[PDB]
Amino acid sequence: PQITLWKRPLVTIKIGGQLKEALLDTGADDTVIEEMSLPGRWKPKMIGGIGGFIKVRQYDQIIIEIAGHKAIGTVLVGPTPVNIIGRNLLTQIGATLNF
Amino acid sequence: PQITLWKRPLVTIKIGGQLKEALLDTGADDTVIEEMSLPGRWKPKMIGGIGGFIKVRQYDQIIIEIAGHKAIGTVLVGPTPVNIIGRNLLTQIGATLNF
Ligand SMILES: COc1ccc(S(=O)(=O)N(CC(C)C)C[C@@H](O)[C@H](C[C@]23C[C@H]4C[C@H](C[C@H](C4)C2)C3)NC(=O)O[C@H]2CO[C@H]3OCCC[C@H]32)cc1
Ligand SMILES: [Cl-]
Ligand SMILES: [Cl-]
Ligand code: NA
Ligand code: NA
Ligand code: NA
Repeated sequence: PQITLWKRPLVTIKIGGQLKEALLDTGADDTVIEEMSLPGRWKPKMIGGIGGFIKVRQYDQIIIEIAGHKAIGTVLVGPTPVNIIGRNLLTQIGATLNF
Repeated sequence: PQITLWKRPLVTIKIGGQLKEALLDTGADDTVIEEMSLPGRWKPKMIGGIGGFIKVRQYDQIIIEIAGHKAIGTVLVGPTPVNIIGRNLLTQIGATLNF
């Protein structure tokens, strides 16, 4: 699809068996999901944006379905009010910014 | 252009006659630029980033060129890890997300 930017670019995702709403975010290097359990190994990470940093858990090799398109990659889990699909997974679904 | 997301989508902007680098950020509602001098009056705004809430200076109706495309709109001035072009100006330059 072609998604307009008149509104936040929100899509449905599936991760860890759960359906969630997430923001397609070209400004995010990495994907950041609100607190949830994921299987496997993880390690701590700090990520920074406006207002400073948050601590997250980094899970590698996690599959996400994004608006119907499957992708695999690293997923960060931590205290965000909105799920963020970052560039590491946007590339895998072929997303581009066009103007 | 059609911009892929394997690297950060950085562009050159021109504001106040000065060239700056900025990130095209579909996860940003607003445009936020590092401390600089702009004309006219400003109004207060609180924005909530991943790390918390910060105060910025809101300048309305500012002339800004983004990757060669002319825009005139609101610019927030304050401490950001990188200059970000948010949806208020991405819509002026005609940007969409596509996959
Ligand atoms: C290394 O990988 C990472 C490291 C950092 C992040 S980041 O911090 O989230 N950020 C990175 C940017 C700031 C370089 C993505 C950005 O797109 C956020 C995204 C985000 C994501 C959720 C929901 C909201 C509030 C915050 C949490 C930040 C928008 N937007 C935002 O700061 O926007 C403000 C401007 O205009 C206003 O709109 C409304 C929100 C505040 C400002 C993500 C992955
Ligand atoms: Cl990855
Ligand atoms: Cl590609
Ligand atoms: Na893993
Ligand atoms: Na000033
Ligand atoms: Na003004």
